[PDB]
Amino acid sequence: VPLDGGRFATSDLNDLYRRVINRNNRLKRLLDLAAPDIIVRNEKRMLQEAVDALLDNGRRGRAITGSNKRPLKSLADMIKGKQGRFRQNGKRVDYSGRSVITVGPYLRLHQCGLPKKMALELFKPFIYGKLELRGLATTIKAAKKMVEREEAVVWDILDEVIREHPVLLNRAPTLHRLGIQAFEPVLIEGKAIQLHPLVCAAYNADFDGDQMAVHVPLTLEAQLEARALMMSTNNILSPANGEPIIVPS
Amino acid sequence: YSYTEKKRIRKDFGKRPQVLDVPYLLSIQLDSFQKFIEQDPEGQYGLEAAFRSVFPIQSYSGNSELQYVSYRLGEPVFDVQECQIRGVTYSAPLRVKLRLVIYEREAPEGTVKDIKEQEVYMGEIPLMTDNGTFVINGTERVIVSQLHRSPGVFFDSDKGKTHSSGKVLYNARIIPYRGSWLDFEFDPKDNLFVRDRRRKLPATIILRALNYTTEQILDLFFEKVIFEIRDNKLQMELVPERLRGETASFDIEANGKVYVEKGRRITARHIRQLEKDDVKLIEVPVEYIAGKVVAKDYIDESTGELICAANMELSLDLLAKLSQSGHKRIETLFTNDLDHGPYISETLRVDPTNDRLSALVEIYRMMRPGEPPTREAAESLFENLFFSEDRYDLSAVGRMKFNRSLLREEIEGSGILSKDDIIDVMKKLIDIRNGKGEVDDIDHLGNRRIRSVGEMAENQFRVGLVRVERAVKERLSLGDLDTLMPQDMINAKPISAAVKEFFGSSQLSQFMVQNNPLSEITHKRRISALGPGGLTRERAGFEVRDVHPTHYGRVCPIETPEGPNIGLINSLSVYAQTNEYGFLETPYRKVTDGVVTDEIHYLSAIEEGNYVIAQANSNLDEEGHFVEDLVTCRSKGESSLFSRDQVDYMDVSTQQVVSVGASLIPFLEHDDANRALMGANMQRQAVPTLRADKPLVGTGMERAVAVDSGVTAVAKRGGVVQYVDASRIVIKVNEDEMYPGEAGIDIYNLTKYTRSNQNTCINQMPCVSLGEPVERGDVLADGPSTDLGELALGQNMRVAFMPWNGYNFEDSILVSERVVQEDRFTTIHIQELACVSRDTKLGPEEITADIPNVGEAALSKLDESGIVYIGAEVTGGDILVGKVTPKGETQLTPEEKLLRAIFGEKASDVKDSSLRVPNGVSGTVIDVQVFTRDGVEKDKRALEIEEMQLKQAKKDLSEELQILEAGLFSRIRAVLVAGGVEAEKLDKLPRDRWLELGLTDEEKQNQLEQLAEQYDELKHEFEKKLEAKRRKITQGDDLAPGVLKIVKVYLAVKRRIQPGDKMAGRHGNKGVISKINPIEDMPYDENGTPVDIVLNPLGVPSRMNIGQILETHLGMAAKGIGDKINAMLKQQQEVAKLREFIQRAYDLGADVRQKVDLSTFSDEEVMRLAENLRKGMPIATPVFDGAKEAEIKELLKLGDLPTSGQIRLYDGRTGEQFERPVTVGYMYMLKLNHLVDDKMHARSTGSYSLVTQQPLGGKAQFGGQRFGEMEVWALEAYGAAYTLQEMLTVKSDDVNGRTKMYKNIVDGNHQMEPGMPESFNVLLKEIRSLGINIELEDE
Amino acid sequence: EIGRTTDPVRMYMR
Amino acid sequence: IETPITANFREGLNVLQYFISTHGARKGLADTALKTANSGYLTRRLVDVAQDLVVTEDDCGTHEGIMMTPVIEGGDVKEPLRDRVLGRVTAEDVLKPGTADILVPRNTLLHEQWCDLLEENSVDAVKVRSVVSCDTDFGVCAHCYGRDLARGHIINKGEAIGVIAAQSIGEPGTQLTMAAAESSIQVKNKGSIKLSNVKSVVNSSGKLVITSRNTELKLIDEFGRTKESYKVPYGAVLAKGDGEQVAGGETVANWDPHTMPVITEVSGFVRFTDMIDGQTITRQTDELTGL
Amino acid sequence: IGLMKAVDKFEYRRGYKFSTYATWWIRQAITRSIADQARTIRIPVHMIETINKLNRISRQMLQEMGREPTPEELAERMLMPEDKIRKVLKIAKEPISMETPIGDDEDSHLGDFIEDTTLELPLDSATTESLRAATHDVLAGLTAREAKVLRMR
Ligand SMILES: [Mg+2]
Ligand SMILES: [Zn+2]
Repeated sequence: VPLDGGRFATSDLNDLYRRVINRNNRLKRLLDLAAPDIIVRNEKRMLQEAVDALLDNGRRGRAITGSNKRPLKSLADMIKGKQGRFRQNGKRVDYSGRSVITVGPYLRLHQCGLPKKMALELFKPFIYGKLELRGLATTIKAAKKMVEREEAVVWDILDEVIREHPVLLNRAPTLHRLGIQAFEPVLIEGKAIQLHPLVCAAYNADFDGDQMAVHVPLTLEAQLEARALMMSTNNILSPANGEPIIVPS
Repeated sequence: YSYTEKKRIRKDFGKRPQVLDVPYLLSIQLDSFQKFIEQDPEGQYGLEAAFRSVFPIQSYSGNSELQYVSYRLGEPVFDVQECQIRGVTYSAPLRVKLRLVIYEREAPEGTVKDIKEQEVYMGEIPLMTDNGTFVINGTERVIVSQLHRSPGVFFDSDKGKTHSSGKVLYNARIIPYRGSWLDFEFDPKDNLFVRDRRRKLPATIILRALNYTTEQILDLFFEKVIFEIRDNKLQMELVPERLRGETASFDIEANGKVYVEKGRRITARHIRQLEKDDVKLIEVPVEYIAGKVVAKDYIDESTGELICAANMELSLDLLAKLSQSGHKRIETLFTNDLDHGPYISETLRVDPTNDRLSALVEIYRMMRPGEPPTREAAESLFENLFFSEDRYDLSAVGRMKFNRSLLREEIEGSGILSKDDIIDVMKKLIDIRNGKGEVDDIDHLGNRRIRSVGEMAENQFRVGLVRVERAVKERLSLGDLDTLMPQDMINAKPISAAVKEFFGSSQLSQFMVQNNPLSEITHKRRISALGPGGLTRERAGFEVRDVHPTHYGRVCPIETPEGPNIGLINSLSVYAQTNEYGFLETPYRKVTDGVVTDEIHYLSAIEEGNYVIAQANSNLDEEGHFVEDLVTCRSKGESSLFSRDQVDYMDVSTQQVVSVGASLIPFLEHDDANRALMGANMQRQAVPTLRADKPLVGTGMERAVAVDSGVTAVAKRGGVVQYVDASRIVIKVNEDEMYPGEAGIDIYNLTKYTRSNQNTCINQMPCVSLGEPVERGDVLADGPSTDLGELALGQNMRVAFMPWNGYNFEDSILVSERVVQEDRFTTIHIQELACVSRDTKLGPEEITADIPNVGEAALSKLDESGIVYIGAEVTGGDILVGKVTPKGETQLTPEEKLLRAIFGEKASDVKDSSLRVPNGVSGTVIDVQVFTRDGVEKDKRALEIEEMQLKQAKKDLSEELQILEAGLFSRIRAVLVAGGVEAEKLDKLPRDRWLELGLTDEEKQNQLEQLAEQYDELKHEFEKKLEAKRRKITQGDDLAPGVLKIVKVYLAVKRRIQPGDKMAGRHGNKGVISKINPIEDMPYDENGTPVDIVLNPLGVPSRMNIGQILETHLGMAAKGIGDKINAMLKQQQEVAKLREFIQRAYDLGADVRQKVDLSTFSDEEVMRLAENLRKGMPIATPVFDGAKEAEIKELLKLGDLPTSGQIRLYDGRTGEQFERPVTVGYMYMLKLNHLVDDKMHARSTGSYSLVTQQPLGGKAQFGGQRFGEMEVWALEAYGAAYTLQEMLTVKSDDVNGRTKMYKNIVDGNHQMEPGMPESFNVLLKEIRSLGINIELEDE
Repeated sequence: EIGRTTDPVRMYMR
Repeated sequence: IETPITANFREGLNVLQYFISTHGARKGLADTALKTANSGYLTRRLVDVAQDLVVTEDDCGTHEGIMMTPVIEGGDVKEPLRDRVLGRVTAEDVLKPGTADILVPRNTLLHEQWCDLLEENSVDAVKVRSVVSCDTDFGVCAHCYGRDLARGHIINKGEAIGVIAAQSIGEPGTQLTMAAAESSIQVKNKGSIKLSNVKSVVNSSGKLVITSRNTELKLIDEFGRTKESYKVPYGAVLAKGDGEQVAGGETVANWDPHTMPVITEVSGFVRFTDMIDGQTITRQTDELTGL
Repeated sequence: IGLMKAVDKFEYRRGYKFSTYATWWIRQAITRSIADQARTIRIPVHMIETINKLNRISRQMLQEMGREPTPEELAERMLMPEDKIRKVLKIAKEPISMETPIGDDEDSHLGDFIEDTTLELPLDSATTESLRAATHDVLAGLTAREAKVLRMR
């Protein structure tokens, strides 16, 4: 792919494929040219050293990259573990945010604050559905502007989209299953995700700079699960031992 | 008595008098680069000693040398600030003179031909600014020092895990500065073994390689036991002590006397029985020699065959053979089990080789396997490992540590090894095995030296100069030498390749952490242990992450990073200093017989092991006499008590143990060592607020950390202020400080609102007035986070400890709303947005002010040229720089074409790619830069900036004359009082008309002719300066290849405070603001004054930082004398009723060393001292010589406050009184720059990656969050299988299933059709691209 | 003499 | 260190004491960063062996469980029987101290009422069904597993018990990385002495000869149970017999700390078999005092 | 592969030794190949000679003029039209590798920060599916064939 500015940013599988095709194309010239056998033995053993640096690089002299000094990345190094598989054991994810948490002790046990600046960007495509069903905007491009100017009506439609829609708060080093719980949001103003006090002892969170990612369950079978299975009032006893986990801290 | 002292005197507690003043806080950097770039007329360290290390380059067997003459550093083209603008380094060309001489073919070796090539330019070397920070690409970088192992020998043990059966293996090692290592060792069989890290050899082969026969190898190590056969029984010699610790095995007899029997010990008087009785030649049996080993090799003088060679047994047959063979003087080796073990003789048994040539091949076929050896190829290899002056250099310091560890006489020597050095390391190793020696530790700070910038920048330079010497060695041998000067062979690209790639990319050449006058100062005193040639963040275990007993006064123990490399960063101490060689030293007071002197002796880390050092807090009765019989010292690493007539040294001050950043915490000895390690790292993060003031509770180490940095503009010569202004100061120096001929005045330019590295703003404000006399070392311009010279990092606000309705539940904080009205935590931030204009292949982009189909409201602030006005308030989404990129080949769908013909709209022939302000950031536009590649015509706007900035470079060049000639002519005209009566005729003529007249031939006209040279000199030089200054403005700029013109815009957004922000005091008490209460909810005492912040008290018992509870009482105390001078000075009572109170607030101690008041002016000083004190009398409390708790109570009775420290607050809303009184004080609160405006994020859909199609962010909508493999076991622990099937199929990866989920959501139908992700189909093509076949059985 | 050498430079030089 | 820091935080610490107290702090921060990277690798191997275990049946029919008794550590019991069997099916029917008195029926979830009813009586041991011995193929029955959950009912068919058991073992560990004479066996209680599985009888002087390491002490309570467990070393002196009550803290069987001497089982001659001088032990001198 | 050609074309009746003859064919082929098959984005062999001729001359301007040359001044040292020298300058640079660890050497590479542009926003894909709805309607208000020509033309 060409980087912006005139310079290209290739992979490093194009150096190991361009070296198998040279030493293999020269080995055809050397055989139709009838070279002495002392040379076409240095080409067979030199060809199959380039093919064995392609598949798994490192079980030999570790053919260092060109134009640099670090070893290239063979095919068996993309599959080979980074502590995780190439596929899903990692999945960065859409419809998400993150911000600082604060106290907000006025809440119930099943809700959480959520700024009006994240509720309007997490729930954007849900808003374009109301602004055309309710009949305010005409097309979906004309509605994309009303969510930019923040007219007085989009706050009326954003407050209605967030009616019974639970969101999944989750802290950074999720140790046990109580690191991901759901909460019914309530729009506050500011830029910090509030959080009930009884719940922070389960996340193991102090309020001195700790950030908390917030996801969004889209489908209809994924909101009846963030309400019956992963809600915050369904998790009052820890699963390690039956003793409670909502202890006033 | 400095004028910055008597404007606000800081009431100083502290009892121990100070004998040594704090040094210059940047001698680490500023000293070690003056050694690099400096003309040094000797072979000392420097750049000069990197030429002699290569030159002269004698030709390759052709006899034509290239010799080195001298070098020279030109002056840089661009200045510093002009280098931070054009975006290029600030360096100086390196001129070098070489003389190439041609020696004769076969005639006498004379100078047949020679040519001295004038200054072959061989690369530029960057220069250090006045503050120790380089300017590499317009961005100030810092080069932290290092802490690596010194070069020498370090005998080590490696006990415990050695073979899992005990029997430790004392291994030696040699480490040079540059070269191959060499590492002896023992093994579980007691057999020495040599080995850089290759396969190990039997150790005796490197002895044979040095041409030592097997005779001498038993000659050097072991002791002979002489043996003769005087016609009967083989009478054996004997030395008395050699019988030590042996099990007797016969009838010990001599002199007729049978001393002992067989099967017993040996006693002391048994050796005594031989000493006094002199038992020399004793007769013993011949069967006891049935296990000995011969010393030397015997042949038969009759036959001519060697019967016994070195390291051979002695049996009855050989006992039989050598008797009649004509031999009596037998020779054997004494080998004890404990004292003299047989460690070499065994290693001569597994020795496969036999001599030198048979030995060298054995190491060669280990060092280069596969290839066949040769006698000419094996010898040259081993001869170049440790014995070549150019492939092995121990050091100048290595040879010191080498000899110092073998107890050798001299200290200096050659750089390469020898035969005495490779052997003495083998004796000293085997002696450690027997028991008379001890191993070394590698964490000991006498084994680890510091490499500053001048010792890394040079080793990186000589590597760039050795790559050149290999090329000039070639060209001198190929061609003929009647034409090539010493300028066609020198290459500049290789030499400047190494010394530029180190300064611009490394583990050490890192950006300057610049958001304080304390984050800079403590980034140049950094002592890192990583980098090229050191540890690694992952391998390094807790052996070196610890705090030795040797760090006392050298390295701070309570200031390291807290992340994954704790104990590898080690901010250097306050008084510590580097040696000649590189080891850290500390200053101590020489203690004579009984009395403590004032002489200071900088002690190393191994000289400190012998002496007995006392403690800094030990009393002295005015004559250096310890007032105690015995004191508390430390001798070998442990403290204890010693007699008063035994100490040898005493420490300088109480704060010589702590860093420069941990010495600003007051009450440090009342905090946990954990909490004060987190409090020293949350103080170099604080942001310089809008108008910073001061700390009411300091440590007196603030005037040194704000002056010894670079932010303040300190006077350079005494004088009198003449013209203060917002952007300039003009000091008119005194006469005695002024130079004799044409000196004039000093003129300091300030640096108004500019940009730091973290995008904070950094500008200076003047703190002087007109007429105020400024003295040498004063302070004229405050910086960012400075005030009157001191270092203020934040504000100090009325804090009250109590739990308030759960808005400060956890560490969170609760801030009132009079702290947001007064606008005291508001900071300024200055970003830079750049709008480049590339040259595509469809045509060149343009900066048109007319953008295709954009509403007129968006084009309101753009002028006709396209670029925004300078002063406009922009917000999110606005256009700052209009730009259009060409685009043809429309090719629109069928419906889009029918939609055209119905409305006939013209096609768009250009795509709009303007620069737009980022989302949610809004503030004025305070500048604009416009660069233009040389060859394109400037637009109307870029040609206006080029004529508005040209008017200032000429105005500033003229105002340098007209205001300085205000001091030049006004001097000599005031000097022209003599030499002719010219007072009214002194101005009846024009002052310019003085080339005709003058003054008599004395000091009157001495300047009149001195100005005569300064007449034409300040005439054409200002003229010659102009025409070269108007070329750097009008000439083009060199942009990248492919760019046309660049436009940089600077927005200055002022970020206020809000919930989510992060605040923190000094003592490690972080927090996050959780609310901004109205003014009337906050608690109020009886007077009605609400508190300004409400902390939580449950953070003090658990984390033991009790500093913040005493700083809160000495806060309220210092502000009690605030509202006492603010009332007396408000009724304007009298300067006598005021002068006496202030004098009573300064003594106030228990044997304090204030030496203060009543020497002060009548009413000009006391009415200005009492005016700066009305906010509150600033206290100062040194680190460990604190203000005891009984002296804080003496202040609270001065301000008429409650001595206990606790007031009775009332509630804010209910109006009722809090039971059980509360604390209210004054905590100096910082404001960390973990602003919540940069943490918040949100994303619904954006830009997806390239190979795997998952989200990432470069288009103002960054990537989604990370759904790790830990957050997927939390969704399988539940039964959430429908949340997990979409969280990794439709929301992230599935290409044609995540667009259907976007039309089903706008269509009001929440349902998904998942499919299969793309991250898996990129795994079937990579497992297939091996031989492996893998598919999907469909059923 | 065939000393387990891998790199094809030494195997070609000798 | 031999000299202790004798100063609080309400009074200061001098330079020489605040430096000594730093290693105790720098060492704590170097383990709290290592106990996480070392614990986040134990809870990743656990959740890859127990990855595929899932409750997939309601009952299998196996009677094989494990015996659940309170673990008693020497002089004190560590975990009562209520903490160990609470929420677990009963592999077979338990009965009172009088037999044929089946109080808990066939396999029933021992919730609160059946757990207090076991403490109301004096039941000593139950045999509950564990998942290590269930009979199902590819999974475990819901009865073998048990009850305990965030909820309180029995385990629902379909749950994923393999992953929620690898995390509860790996949630800790991130935080917890780490006169005594005892010559006389001191019992804190007053219970009968009842030994079992021992081959040893009283000698002449009134001392049961120690024969091996198979002799433990069971302090049978007043209800036909145990409360204490001990052992018997060489040179074990004794006071009581079996069934003879003892007051709290009476030395019944004792051994010296620095004397674990060779008890004499039977009296008689000593003859030299592999213990003559030189052979296995050298010959040393003394008079008849026996030193 | 070149030296085999030297011995092929060698002719000793000139009287010149072999090393002075095969050293040309050998040094020739070792450089003819570096020009053709050592760059990722292959540039020809006639253009390679111009870049080499532009560094041999961009060095003399360095060690003589001192500071450095400029692409205006290389027009006179060389003899080119001053617009081709601005095309030869940006041809030389070779591509980065997409595994180079970014600044500070974080746990992330440069291959995670290059987005892809073949894709298209799901709001433009939600618009062109909304244009089929209108034109299926707005055309549906027309007659039997007066809409037929519109779908056909
Ligand atoms: Mg935290
Ligand atoms: Zn079962």
